[PDB]
Amino acid sequence: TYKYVNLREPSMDMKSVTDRAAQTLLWTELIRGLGMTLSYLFREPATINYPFEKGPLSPRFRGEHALRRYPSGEERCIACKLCEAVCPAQAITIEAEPRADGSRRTTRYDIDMTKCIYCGFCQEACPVDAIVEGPNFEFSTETHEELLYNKEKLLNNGDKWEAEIAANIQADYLYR
Amino acid sequence: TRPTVRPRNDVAHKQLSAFGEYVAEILPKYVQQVQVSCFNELEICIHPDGVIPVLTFLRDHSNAQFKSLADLTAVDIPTRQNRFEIVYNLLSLRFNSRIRVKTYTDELTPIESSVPVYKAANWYEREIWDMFGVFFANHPDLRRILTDYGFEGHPFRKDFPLSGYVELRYDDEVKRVVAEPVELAQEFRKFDLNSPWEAFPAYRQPPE
Amino acid sequence: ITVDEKLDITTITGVPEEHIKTRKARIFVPARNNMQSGVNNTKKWKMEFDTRERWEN
Amino acid sequence: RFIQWLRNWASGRDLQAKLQLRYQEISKRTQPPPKLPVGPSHKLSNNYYCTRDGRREAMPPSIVMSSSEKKAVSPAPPIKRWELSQDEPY
Amino acid sequence: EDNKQFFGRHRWVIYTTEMNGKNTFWDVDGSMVPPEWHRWLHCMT
Amino acid sequence: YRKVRFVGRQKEVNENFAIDLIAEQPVSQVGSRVISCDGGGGALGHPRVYINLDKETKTGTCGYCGLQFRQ
Amino acid sequence: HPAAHGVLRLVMELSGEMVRKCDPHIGLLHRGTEKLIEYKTYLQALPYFDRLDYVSMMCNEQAYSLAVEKLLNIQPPPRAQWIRVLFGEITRLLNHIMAVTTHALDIGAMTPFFWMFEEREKMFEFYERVSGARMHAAYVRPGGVHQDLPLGLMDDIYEFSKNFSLRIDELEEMLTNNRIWRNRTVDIGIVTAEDALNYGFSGVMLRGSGIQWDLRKTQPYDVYDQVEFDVPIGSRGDCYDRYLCRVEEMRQSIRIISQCLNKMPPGEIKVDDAKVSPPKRAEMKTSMESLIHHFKLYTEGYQVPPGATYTAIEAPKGEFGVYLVSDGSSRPYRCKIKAPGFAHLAGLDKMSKGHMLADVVAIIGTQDIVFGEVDR
Amino acid sequence: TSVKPIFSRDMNEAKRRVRELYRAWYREVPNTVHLFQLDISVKQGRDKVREMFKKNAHITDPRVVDLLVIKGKMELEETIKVWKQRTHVMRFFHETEAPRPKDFLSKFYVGHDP
Amino acid sequence: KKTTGLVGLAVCETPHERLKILYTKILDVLGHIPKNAAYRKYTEQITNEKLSMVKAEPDVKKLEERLQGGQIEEVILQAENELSLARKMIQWKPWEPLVEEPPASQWKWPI
Ligand code: SF4
Ligand code: SF4
Repeated sequence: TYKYVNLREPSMDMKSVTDRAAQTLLWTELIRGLGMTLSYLFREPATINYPFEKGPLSPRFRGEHALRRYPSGEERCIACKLCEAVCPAQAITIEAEPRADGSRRTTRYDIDMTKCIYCGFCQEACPVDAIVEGPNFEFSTETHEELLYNKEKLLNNGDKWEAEIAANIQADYLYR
Repeated sequence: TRPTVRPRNDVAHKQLSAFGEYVAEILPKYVQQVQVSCFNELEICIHPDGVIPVLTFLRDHSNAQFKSLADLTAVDIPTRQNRFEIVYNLLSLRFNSRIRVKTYTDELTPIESSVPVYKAANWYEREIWDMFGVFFANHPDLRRILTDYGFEGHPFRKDFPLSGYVELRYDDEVKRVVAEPVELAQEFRKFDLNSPWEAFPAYRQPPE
Repeated sequence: ITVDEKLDITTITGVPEEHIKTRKARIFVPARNNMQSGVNNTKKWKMEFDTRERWEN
Repeated sequence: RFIQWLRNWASGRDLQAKLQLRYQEISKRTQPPPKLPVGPSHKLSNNYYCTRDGRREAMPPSIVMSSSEKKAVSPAPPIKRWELSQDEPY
Repeated sequence: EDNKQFFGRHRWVIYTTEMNGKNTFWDVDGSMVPPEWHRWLHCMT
Repeated sequence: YRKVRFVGRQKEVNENFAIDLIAEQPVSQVGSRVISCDGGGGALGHPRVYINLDKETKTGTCGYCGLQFRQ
Repeated sequence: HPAAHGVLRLVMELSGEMVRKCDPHIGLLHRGTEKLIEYKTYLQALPYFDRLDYVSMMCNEQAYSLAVEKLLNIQPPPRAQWIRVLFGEITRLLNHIMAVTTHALDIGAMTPFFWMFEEREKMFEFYERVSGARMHAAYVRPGGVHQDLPLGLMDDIYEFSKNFSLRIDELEEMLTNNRIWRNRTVDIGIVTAEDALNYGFSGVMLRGSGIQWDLRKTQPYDVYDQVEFDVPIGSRGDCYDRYLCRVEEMRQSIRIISQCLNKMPPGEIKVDDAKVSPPKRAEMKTSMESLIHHFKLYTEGYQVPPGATYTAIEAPKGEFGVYLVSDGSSRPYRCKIKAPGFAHLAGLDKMSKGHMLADVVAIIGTQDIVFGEVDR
Repeated sequence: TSVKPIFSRDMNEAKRRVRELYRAWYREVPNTVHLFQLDISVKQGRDKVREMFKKNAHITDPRVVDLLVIKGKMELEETIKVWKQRTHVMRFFHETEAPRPKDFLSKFYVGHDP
Repeated sequence: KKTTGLVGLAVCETPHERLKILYTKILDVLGHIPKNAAYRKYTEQITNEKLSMVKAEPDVKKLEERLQGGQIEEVILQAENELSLARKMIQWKPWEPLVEEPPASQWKWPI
């Protein structure tokens, strides 16, 4: 359909034009709002007082990585070379080679933490359900020699909290 | 078939057969092919001669308005023996339709600017000179947009290896920011996705 | 109209650098990976160049 | 009190819609286990691929190309105008 | 934890001293919370 | 030659190792022919795969799972 | 400082006072996109559409995911779309909270920024609870929405919406009829011509200028047809009647979010046919057929038939294109994106000749030019 | 080959052209060399210009010799103005880059198989 | 009417004879083209049928329907330019037969 805005005409009669000459010359407008709508300061401030208080999130949040393990640990990753092949940024790097018993596992697993674009494509391709984006924003170290991760940085970083992780998926896994 | 498959509509496909039937009728000096995309859009294959001419007919008429120029672009195909391609794309405000105009070329053969017909091909023609290398003559201005001042390669064509030929890095030995050949920290792995068996019978290339 | 016929074998120069004369390209029909029987990966004549050293970082 | 209506002396009055929602009237958590249904021809004994067919559809249908009482057919009918759409259209 | 009279500043925390090989007090960062409360203090649940 | 990079940096390496941590498992038995190996709990673990133990004494732990398994 | 969260360098030859000339240099953010999307598959290459602009997130990808479902002859299931209206029409509350403010931070005020972004936060949760991440979130796909939303959000959308029309009444008493602002903008940068069409401009700096057309109700999207709204229009072609659309266009949205919470029917989410959608994690993990379509679907992509398309949407600042050729196999061929910024800034040099220099800072802000998008 | 040429016709008006803009370069090297506040021997600036124009010497054709120009005609826009900041210019004369051997036996001890 | 509507225009003035100048002006000039190419067979056929509706009814308002332009004042600028092509149309020569078919295999899409 339509509408027409800013289409109006002044009335042009001496009952009006005072009302527009009691405005220009006496400032009866322009004190209407910012004499007032500004104050209106008397509302409670809104601030999350940071070092202590913190704000909301959701169980589907994305962040620092992990590699779980079952009960008594198997290093849940089977090195099926997938979370590697859907990765848009191509951070992941994986090198398998048959472990002594003959069950296969990894050797090098490196997520670069600069390239990773935080998809949620590597949480959703792993069929054996290993690699999982953690919910902790612990980060920010002082040397780029660092953020590159090896395998045996990840596991700890994913065994430091599994009380966080193992209780999110069981909220979220019923939807997908 | 209905539930998950996009329901078609015929009416739109009858008219854009007609209205495009006869623009091969009244400008046969130029137009060399026309067809109807199964989604109800048209593609007019036009010799490189008419570009300013044909649009000008499409520029005004009472049976075809096509005042709004939306998208100029290009495609570059090797093994087409005339490399590049243009595709003009025009919306006719009264009649609610899209009709695209394809015109081939090469690098060396110039093409003539559309700028007096529409004033919105002013930028879209400056760009293409940077990327693919097509050279538009009689253009009020020709310069360098989207690219740095150093790229002598005209990237988006198919011969530019993705990472360009010179990485950049700053060194304090003097006071400039200078350019040393490209040295990566990872190969840019090349995966290989193209699976056999030809899942599409309808598009089956000629038997040969 | 300025049709001006002539014949000069088309060549183009200056856009790449030294990789004009150093290398030798190759034009070949891909051979069908043999672990599977699908015959549709044939049918287009591609080209691909010589391979130079990849080292270790 | 003396500061309560001095917040109400300007901007009309609100006291119901208030910027910070900080007080109650929110949603609590996800308490219930949900169950997401799968409807759309998910069953057996009938659903048969090759009737559901999303893809495999033809090449763009051609029209006369190289090698009559026309009314000056336009691509479609011209547009009829709009209303003025009573809301407070001025 | 407050009386449920606020949203987002209703749930808060207190740091005290020298958690693990740590400077005493006026150093407080916020990566210290035990890896349980991320299921509480962040209002994820 | 390479070894001068982690000097003073203490060299993170993996205290535990799974190279074999497996063999400590009480390798199970069933009393039947073929079994269901879905591990680590339902719908978290390897895809279900059925293995045959009939040899004499061996089993087969499917190779996703690793956990020593037999009759 | 006046980069509007971007890095342009413009050069003007002014005549002693009046500008009368401008000729900007864009191309500071190019990054090399459309050369890099011939090299990635269809579902792998999605985000590089989300990272194009910084502000509208789910409104991009609504314009890609609609340019693929076509070539596939497939529609989402009903509960798909009625999401894509609730998020699709909730981010029109983002670019209209920004382009009234971070425009008017140039005019010099403070609070209409520090007063609002208290609130533009309360929205960013709702990207985080639904899927993952702070801003860029890859959620829409070729098959409709990724995964269902938690138990919740419908008491956090409702509870939040009925508070909001007040906030937008603290950007009104603080702006409209405040004189020092009215005088900074009226009859400034007026393009009323039929060049304002001839250039092919998109929505606002159209609809606020008279000529009356919009791509939401002249074309359907994804069920957009079944909800009622009115498209505000302007009087004279200056800026302060391109502002006044962007208030009366934030007071239309709260009609639709309020109209769209009542209708969402239960149903699946992904497209059903499963060649184009992955299966769940209950199904890929037991039966057989549910790998070979989950394990060939995460290496090569769909198979999407050859032939070219085009498409368009109404993005908060104007249209958005995708002209998507496809060669008949898994990786695409040209994917050519057009967003405004080849129009709304093609027309600065024209528009501003004959006003001062201290206007040209406040002309730009009305087009809503935001860069890295001119990666077009 | 039948396609319209760009500016030239055959080789003469063409090789009048390359002679021409030479001077626009030759007359203006140095006004920049004081303008960017870059320091070099001004004769270097007249060696490079003459080092480049002698480079592409084997060109057999019009519409090539016109193509190169359209590049060369441009640069005088940027350089005679200031659209470059010192570091788009000096990149012509490569200061930092260690030499290439280009001889034989100097290769054979460094680098595999060029 | 005082508002030209679609802005950039202005109402001046005469309806009902301002068109009739131009169609008639179109019809005469248009005839100078050879009669083979259908261009006349169309470009004219729309004008006559158009003009039949012009003559004659009030108000200008009900001249709007059955003649689909924009507002009348715009329909002129619809009829204004359709000339400015015609009087070029003899410069370059569409009617003549086709020139330079492409090199016989070009438009075939899947390479
Ligand atoms: S997690 Fe899934 S993807 Fe990542 S390695 Fe183990 S198996 Fe392959
Ligand atoms: S996180 Fe995002 S980016 Fe890093 S790997 Fe998984 S998907 Fe690729």
